[PDB]
Amino acid sequence: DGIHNDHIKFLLRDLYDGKEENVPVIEYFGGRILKATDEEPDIDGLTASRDANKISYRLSNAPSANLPDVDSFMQL
Repeated sequence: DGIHNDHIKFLLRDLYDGKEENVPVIEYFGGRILKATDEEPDIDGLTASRDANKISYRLSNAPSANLPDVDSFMQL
């Protein structure tokens, strides 16, 4: 603990001005996010739509074989 806190304190004083307010905050400390400058779904077989009520994701019903990841699909 001590060795972690001397680090946050070292780190605060060094890049935050002692200002605890200058420290970003998140919901839960997990993975990082890849911020999109686009934010537009350029994916095959997938169509994307949205109101302020509902975001619609529909995968193609084409017999043909093309679809996004199981990974990409769970990012979105």
